[PDB]
Amino acid sequence: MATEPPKIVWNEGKRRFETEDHEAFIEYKMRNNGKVMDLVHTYVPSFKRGLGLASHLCVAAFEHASSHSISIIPSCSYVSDTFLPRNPSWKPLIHSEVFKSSI
Repeated sequence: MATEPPKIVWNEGKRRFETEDHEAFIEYKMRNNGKVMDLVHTYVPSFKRGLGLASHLCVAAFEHASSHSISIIPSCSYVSDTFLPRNPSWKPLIHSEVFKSSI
């Protein structure tokens, strides 16, 4: 069901998700005492630049917060701007997209 070809590892020490390559990772921090997850820095090597993986890292933080009923703010908004209009499933977590569709 949720078997991703990539193996995105969670580093709770760095509060980050690292792909099967570990060179691509997504960071975040839980703001407001842990009510809002600030998704910080989506990165991916040359091998998987425009393969979606970078955005999947951002989505991994979505999957984490959504299931735990947490809110999110993506500084990864490169993902948010293009990807979130592509899959508007994470609006209930964040603003909506990069920044718009919000106050």
